[PDB]
Amino acid sequence: AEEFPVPNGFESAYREVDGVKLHYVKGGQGPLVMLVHGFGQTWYEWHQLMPELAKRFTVIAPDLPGLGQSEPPKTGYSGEQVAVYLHKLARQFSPDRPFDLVAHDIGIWNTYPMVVKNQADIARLVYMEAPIPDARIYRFPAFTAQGESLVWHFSFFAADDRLAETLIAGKERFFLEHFIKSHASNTEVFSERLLDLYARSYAKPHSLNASFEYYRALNESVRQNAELAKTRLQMPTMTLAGGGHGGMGTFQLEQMKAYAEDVEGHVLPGCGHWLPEECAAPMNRLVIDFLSR
Amino acid sequence: AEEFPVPNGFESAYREVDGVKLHYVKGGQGPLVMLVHGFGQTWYEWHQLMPELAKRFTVIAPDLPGLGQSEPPKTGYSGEQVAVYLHKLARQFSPDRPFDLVAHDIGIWNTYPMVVKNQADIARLVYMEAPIPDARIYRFPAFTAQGESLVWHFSFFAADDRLAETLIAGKERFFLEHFIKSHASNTEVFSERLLDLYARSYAKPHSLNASFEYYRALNESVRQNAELAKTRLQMPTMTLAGGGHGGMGTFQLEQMKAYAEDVEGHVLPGCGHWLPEECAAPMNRLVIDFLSR
Repeated sequence: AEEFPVPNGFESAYREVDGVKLHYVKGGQGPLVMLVHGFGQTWYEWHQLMPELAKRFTVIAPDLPGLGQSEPPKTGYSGEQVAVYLHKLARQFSPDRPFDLVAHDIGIWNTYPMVVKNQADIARLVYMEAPIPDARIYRFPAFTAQGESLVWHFSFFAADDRLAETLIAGKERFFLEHFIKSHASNTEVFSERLLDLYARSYAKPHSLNASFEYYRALNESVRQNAELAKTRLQMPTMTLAGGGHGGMGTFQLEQMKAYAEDVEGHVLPGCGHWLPEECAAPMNRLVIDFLSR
Repeated sequence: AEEFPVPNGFESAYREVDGVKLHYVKGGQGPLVMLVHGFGQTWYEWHQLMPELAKRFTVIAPDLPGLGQSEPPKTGYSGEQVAVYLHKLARQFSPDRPFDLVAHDIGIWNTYPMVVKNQADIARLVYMEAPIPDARIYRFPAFTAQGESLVWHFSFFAADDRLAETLIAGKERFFLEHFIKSHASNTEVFSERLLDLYARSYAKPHSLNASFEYYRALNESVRQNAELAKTRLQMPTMTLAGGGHGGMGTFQLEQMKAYAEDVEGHVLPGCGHWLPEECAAPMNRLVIDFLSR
């Protein structure tokens, strides 16, 4: 059973890592690039980019622990804990050469620690559409002159009493459509068909709970990153952000400058949070070109 | 028929104001004091203060339009629109003399415009536990290093797609309990009985919707108040705020200083957002004394 259609010439498989069964989709030949998805989605967000990359690279796109078809983590949901699973997974496929990394949203939270702790293992890096967990996240507004703010859901998801699961259980499809479209500029790409696919996956009770545990570990991740960030990233880095409704805008690059010696940033106009889907052509081009250097 | 028990010597009644049937509880004799409740509650939050106040004043406690047993507004939920109903209701009972006003939470939003526009009508003013809608509300954080922030619900409630109603329907009691306790220092004062009563009231479909329409109009209220605030308040004013978990702290007085010429403030240590219930005795004393001098 596959929750999402595997692109032609790719394989859907599993790898046990530190006692946790991770799902991934793999294809292509050459140096390894790992694509890491974010909240509300799965490996599938990369399905348009993967075939193009596979012409030049071995491409792997894992489901985050607890999400998609991956088992929940056995340690915890903090960035440093989850990063161990992903680092080891990647190294199974690339034990003797560095690999490339592309991450979106909370995929960033869950990879940053393994990047900074294993810089030699990372050839090139692309981060898009999410803050690295640090003190900056405490400066985002709860509410804006336009209406709901970008990250009020941080509090909603982090709240005690399993507030989010209790309210959202049984209404996953409704909530995800609102969440996704409210963070989008090009909302039309989110057909009812596509939303059905994503909603069915995160409606798995352990997946719905896992989703929110990432936010419940967010403050811990911030504390972890305060130590780790004492060493800057040395490898070539690119940031992408949407310049349209729901996007991070200039924040993405500006924060990254504090973390990386070598960074170039792009803000994509008319695109919100969901770059791979809202703005596939320019995003795919930017990523392929950067990794192909 | 009554959603809440009426105190001895008070009457539950209704008055039509601009085609809208308002519910209120009234008792006592002497000059008028109007007490205006806020979100999650009804006239009943004042039930302990009312009998004491009724020794010196005529006391009226209306249900906000759409909430408790009051009909929804026929105009709209913005502060300036709602305030008309409350102003006219007060005038029905105090036509020939200024009246006092005490407001809590969104009761502030729904009274400020009529206060600033009809100052000759307001003898003394007491505001507690909520910002007057202005640009300051855009500074509150979406998330904190301790978990959920104070006002992330501004975005949750203001969201379209009837996000709040859809998620909370069928879980009204569960949500209200979490919301109250997340903004409380003293949770023990909220018995299952009391929570039952409040949950039953705001769970009425038109009341659940009404609750959130106040927030969907919040930005409009801010825009309205930016014009109204060009005229400073001249009547004697007192602010109260909780100094404990869930409270507004020093913000209440500091904001009010920008609005009122003659203001004194108190922060109550060990008290959260729900002053009339969490800290009934000291709040009652402070209000009664302020209004009695």
